[PDB]
Amino acid sequence: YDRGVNTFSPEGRLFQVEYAIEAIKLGSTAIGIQTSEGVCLAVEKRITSPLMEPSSIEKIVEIDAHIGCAMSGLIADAKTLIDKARVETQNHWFTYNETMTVESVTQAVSNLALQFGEEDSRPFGVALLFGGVDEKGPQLFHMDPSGTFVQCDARAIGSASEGAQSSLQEVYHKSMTLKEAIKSSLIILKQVMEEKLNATNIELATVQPGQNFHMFTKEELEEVIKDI
Amino acid sequence: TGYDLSASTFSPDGRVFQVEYAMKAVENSSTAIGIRCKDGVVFGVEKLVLSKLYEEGSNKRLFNVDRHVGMAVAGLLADARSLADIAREEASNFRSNFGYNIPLKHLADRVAMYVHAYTLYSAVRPFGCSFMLGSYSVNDGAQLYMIDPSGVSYGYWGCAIGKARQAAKTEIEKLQMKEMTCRDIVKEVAKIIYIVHDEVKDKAFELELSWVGELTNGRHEIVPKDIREEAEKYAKESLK
Amino acid sequence: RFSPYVFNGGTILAIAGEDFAIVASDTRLSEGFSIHTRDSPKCYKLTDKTVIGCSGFHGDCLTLTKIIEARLKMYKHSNNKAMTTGAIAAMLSTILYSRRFFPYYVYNIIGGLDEEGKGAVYSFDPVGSYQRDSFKAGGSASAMLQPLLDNQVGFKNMQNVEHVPLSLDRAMRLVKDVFISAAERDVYTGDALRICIVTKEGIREETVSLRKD
Amino acid sequence: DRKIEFSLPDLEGRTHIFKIHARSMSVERDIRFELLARLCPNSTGAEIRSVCTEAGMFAIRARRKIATEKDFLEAVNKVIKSYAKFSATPRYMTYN
Amino acid sequence: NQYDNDVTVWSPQGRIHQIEYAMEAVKQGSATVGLKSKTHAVLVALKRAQSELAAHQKKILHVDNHIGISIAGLTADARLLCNFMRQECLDSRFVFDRPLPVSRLVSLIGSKTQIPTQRYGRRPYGVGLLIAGYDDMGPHIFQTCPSANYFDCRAMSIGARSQSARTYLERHMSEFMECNLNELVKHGLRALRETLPAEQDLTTKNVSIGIVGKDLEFTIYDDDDVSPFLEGLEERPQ
Amino acid sequence: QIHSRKMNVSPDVNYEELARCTDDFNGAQCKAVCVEAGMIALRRGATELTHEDYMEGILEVQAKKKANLQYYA
Amino acid sequence: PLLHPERFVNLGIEPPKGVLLFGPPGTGKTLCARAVANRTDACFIRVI
Amino acid sequence: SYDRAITVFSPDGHLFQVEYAQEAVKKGSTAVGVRGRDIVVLGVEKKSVAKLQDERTVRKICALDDNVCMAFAGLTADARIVINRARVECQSHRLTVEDPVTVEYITRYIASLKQRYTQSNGRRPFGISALIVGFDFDGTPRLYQTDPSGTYHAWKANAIGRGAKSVREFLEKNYTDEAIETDDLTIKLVIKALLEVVQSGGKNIELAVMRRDQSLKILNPEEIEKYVAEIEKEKEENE
Ligand SMILES: Nc1ncnc2c1ncn2[C@@H]1O[C@H](COP(=O)(O)OP(=O)(O)OP(=O)(O)O)[C@@H](O)[C@H]1O
Ligand SMILES: [Mg+2]
Repeated sequence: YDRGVNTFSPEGRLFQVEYAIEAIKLGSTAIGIQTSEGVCLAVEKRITSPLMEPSSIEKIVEIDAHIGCAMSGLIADAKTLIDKARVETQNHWFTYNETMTVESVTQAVSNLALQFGEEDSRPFGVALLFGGVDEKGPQLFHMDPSGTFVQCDARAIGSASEGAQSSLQEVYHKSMTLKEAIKSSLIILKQVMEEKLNATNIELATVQPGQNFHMFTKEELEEVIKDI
Repeated sequence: TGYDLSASTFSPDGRVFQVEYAMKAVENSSTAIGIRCKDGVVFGVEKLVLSKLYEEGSNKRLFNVDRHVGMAVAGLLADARSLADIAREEASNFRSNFGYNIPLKHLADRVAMYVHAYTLYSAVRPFGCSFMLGSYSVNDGAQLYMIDPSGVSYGYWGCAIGKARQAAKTEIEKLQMKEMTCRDIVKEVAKIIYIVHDEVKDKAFELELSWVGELTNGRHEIVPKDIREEAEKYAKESLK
Repeated sequence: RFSPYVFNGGTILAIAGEDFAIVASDTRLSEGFSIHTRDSPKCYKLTDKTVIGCSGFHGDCLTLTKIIEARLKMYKHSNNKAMTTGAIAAMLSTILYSRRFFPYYVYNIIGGLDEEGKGAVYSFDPVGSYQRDSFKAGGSASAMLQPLLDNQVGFKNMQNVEHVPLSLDRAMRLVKDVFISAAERDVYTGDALRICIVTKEGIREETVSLRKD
Repeated sequence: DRKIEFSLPDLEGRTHIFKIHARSMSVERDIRFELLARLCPNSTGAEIRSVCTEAGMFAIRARRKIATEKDFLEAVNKVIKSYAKFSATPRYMTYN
Repeated sequence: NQYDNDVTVWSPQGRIHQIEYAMEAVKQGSATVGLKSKTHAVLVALKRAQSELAAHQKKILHVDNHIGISIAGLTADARLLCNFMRQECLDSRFVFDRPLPVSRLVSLIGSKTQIPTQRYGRRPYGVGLLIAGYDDMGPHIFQTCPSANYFDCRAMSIGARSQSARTYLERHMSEFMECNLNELVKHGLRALRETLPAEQDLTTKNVSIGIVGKDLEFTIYDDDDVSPFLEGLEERPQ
Repeated sequence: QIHSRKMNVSPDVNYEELARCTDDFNGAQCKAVCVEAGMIALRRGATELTHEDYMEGILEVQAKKKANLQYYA
Repeated sequence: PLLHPERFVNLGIEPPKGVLLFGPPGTGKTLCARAVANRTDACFIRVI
Repeated sequence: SYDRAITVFSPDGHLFQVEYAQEAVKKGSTAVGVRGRDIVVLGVEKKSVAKLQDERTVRKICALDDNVCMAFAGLTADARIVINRARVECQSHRLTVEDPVTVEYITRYIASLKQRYTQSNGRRPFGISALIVGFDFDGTPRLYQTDPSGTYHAWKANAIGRGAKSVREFLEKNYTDEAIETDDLTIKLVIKALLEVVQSGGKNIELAVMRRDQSLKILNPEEIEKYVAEIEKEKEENE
């Protein structure tokens, strides 16, 4: 009874979606931190080849001009979720002349991830981190293949997910600043990855209230790493 | 056994066990009896209280299909609710296409053919319900019908559906039901319920009595037994 | 043969204040040369900061009001907040265009407060184009009210007169004077005057009688 | 009467197991073990000890008397990745 | 074990096991308690944390101005029934211009959940809805189940270890009809504290209380306004 | 009820409520629930039993355990 | 029970007398049997 | 154990039927491709004519539009559907939007068409991998690649087919950060890369270049024989 999305267990819960949670584990790590000054975000690349072009590997995509994103797990299912998440923020501005809030973005995203066998296919294999600054300030959210949606203050997913969480709960507090949280995030990264941390293994993305631009760092990132 | 998975397959001796399995699921439900006098039909349902938090009149098994037609279901209660809405919808189209009340002989045929259709395909299962149909008219008198999960539907003078299907009809047939009035029937239905295992190995119960006939002028409603409480006063005197 | 449209009359007035908004309308419902009732206001409290007025064909006014009130609830449980004044005007423009080839015969004016606490008046057409204005007058007596408010509110064609902003008390007597002069020359206007005042403390109402002929 | 079953240690179990089977061997005094417990997802206590024995065997392939970090990283590929996966490692580009 | 695969397949004992397994998904969720007086119906739920610093998952959600529901079970079947619930509430406002009677809205749910418990191709809805409402004849407390049965009741507790909450409700149900909201709410949340392990306490960050009244619209209080309700309480007798 | 004669049972336990959740057991597994429930209360040093103490003793017979399964809110 | 045979009687319970160990191979079955032979202070019988 | 379905997961989170489609790519002839300063180049190996057939119907290199090329692997049947479909999209894009089609747009169409073709049961996925090379998007040379899972991706030098691991390891020690100007030098890099063929017969190489302004220029087995001669001229310095 463990090969069907249309079949329960004697105890409870799928396994099917439980197996879809396991597909996240073989991804890459990603850390996002919510701070009152804004939301920073970090990820690991895992570049395989030197001939492999680096900017064709995306981990941070721009959903909207005040909302970033992060992903892990299956790359093939991720590009489907990013597509409508750009469209649903665009349909909302067309009919309301306003920016869709960061919480209500994922409401539209979770409404299709819970449609895998509930029409009249398989569940997805990708967890997502959504950071953005809406009218309620900076926000940071999290979802899963099971459509379970929640708000987090600082979250780390992918591979090395549980090992990051124990060290990440140690140093977080409410009165952080943005420039402190950036250098606090990649102390965790060089302790959980196996290669030496340089300017080519990671990439950053921030968002601020008055600086809704710049969900990326372009070589400034070399200044942060050299002062670790 | 083995060839008993689908409802569209035959046994090597020639019967469908999926219909046979759903019949004895009705057997585990509590006893609901039905009886008709010369000028009416009187229903009666033994219904047990779940624990204590039941709120005295919830999830009843005495439905109301038409102005003069009601049900006395027993078995899976949720499956009977969907089946009752079919009979509500079937009697409405007969009104809109012919302009008068549905005859009970024609109503039971339309329902039993609908129950029959769920015993043929492998996509759906047979129902797990059995029920009663009672009505009264001035051009037709009183009738009382009976539908199994297989779809066999024909008329009785008295019946029982539940655990004590045999144990109730033993003492139904010792009544002179051909000439009694359905006010004297109501005090006689209540003792048939209380003889056979009301709260002996069970915890508690509550009696429901539905009611249709000449005194209601064709209407179907619950008894005013709340008034004067005479069913329990007359049946609890049969302790010895 | 059957014709699907008829004219019912009505007159709607809105004035955007500095920190307030005033919506006024008459309560006369007529058709042809008959009076259906003398008590039928055109004001509709959508939210605690937004009042809409609907003139024209009355059957479309009852329909379009209930569509907007349904979508207010559909916005809220999807977003955990209420709509703004400008969000309703953006939503209404898509609803009016959605029946482009069978149009609503309704003139619409939305008045209320923005997110800064100032007045805002949006005017409409039966197909769905809109703009933000300071004062508009829609309905059957629309031509009899726009030139006078250009003199008093907009200070047009005046010389040697300072531009003092309109206070609340001065704006009340300007509304009470234009409907007396409009009910004299127009036949689709009279029998009452419902006035709704939208401020930061809620919505007030006030009724002034007119001539009953 | 009692059905005690044994399962695989999640992460905190394995990080304790590496500190048992590698405390009595000449290693570099600055390495971390939590990175090693990542790379053994579905592994037993016997497989963890086989990694600890194999990493010292690479030190005798070279001429050393202490174990480095890359000694253990090659030992994980020797024990697990040489038998657990061969299609998912080169043709990996579905997951990053 | 071969009969334990589909919803269509009956058993030689006459019991479909797939409906019997969807009851087990209700016991995975946390406990929640609903009750009512003559005038006021209050349902109280219990939040559960995911991590040490994520937000707690919400349980009570607004539906209409006179209807609010609780939840226990799958979150996939939760919002799928909510979107069916909100659509039916505004259709009676758009057509009949009246609010729905609460007793006949739940009959639409039992017709909704009956089809995926008979036809192949869709599992039953693993869900534990508690319903409070106001028709013209006072408050109501309803529960549902994945076997598509709906039970009218005056007090009910479902979820994890909710049997200990039922024992508190049975020996205090005589007191519920007369008392008002200052103690009727804290009659209810004295029942949640037996569904807890005996070392931690019901704090302000893990509980939600929703009140709908005869003259009161359905209002959800959480994490800031629970403090006027948690005042004036005794501790557990330890 | 027979094998629980020799212990400190708090009198809010209905054995009919236990027969709701216990199914397809023989007589010896019913004895095994009664033995294991006495030791679960011994873990935290409890002095009497409860209905919750039996429910964990039921899952121990077929050797089950429960987590936060993150589907169930 | 071999070191405190009191709290079982002084509460009114009996200890179990048979324990099976099951699971994947190489998980630690023999270790738990090998370690209780160290700290037993009693008769212990391996059976081939 | 459990695969036999494209919708089921493994207990450790895998799609084996998707992973088995990549195993069918390794039965194909190798094809390499690099980008340069102005001239992009791609070559294929393993012609192996069989003495009795016409060789103009066994072509592995086709053009989708006027300034984009195509090289593939896998099995020949599934490539013909993807090629014929991509010619329609790179022509219908020009009708709806009057620009020429960029090299990035056509690779997202091939990947997304292979994406939804993996999700539904009873649809066997494409067992091909493709190389899209085009210096079309405003004078900029680019080359991408595909995958049977449906992941379009960009490299700077690529190898596929039966023996891609040796060639991709060869080019990492050979592709200089010094950009290969004097584009016959860049063509000689491919012939040196294709010199590590499965048999290296010399006359089994079909190199096709593009000077980013003209059309496709299929090389003849007399100009390519001249480039094979100068590769042996540089090999004389070993003694
Ligand atoms: N939890 C653990 N902690 C430390 N070491 C362990 C653990 N589990 C296994 N080992 C190591 O693995 C080795 C083999 O384990 P062992 O043979 O006892 O497993 P087993 O389950 O008894 O095998 P089998 O099931 O085949 O009898 C032991 O020598 C021990 O050093
Ligand atoms: Mg052993």
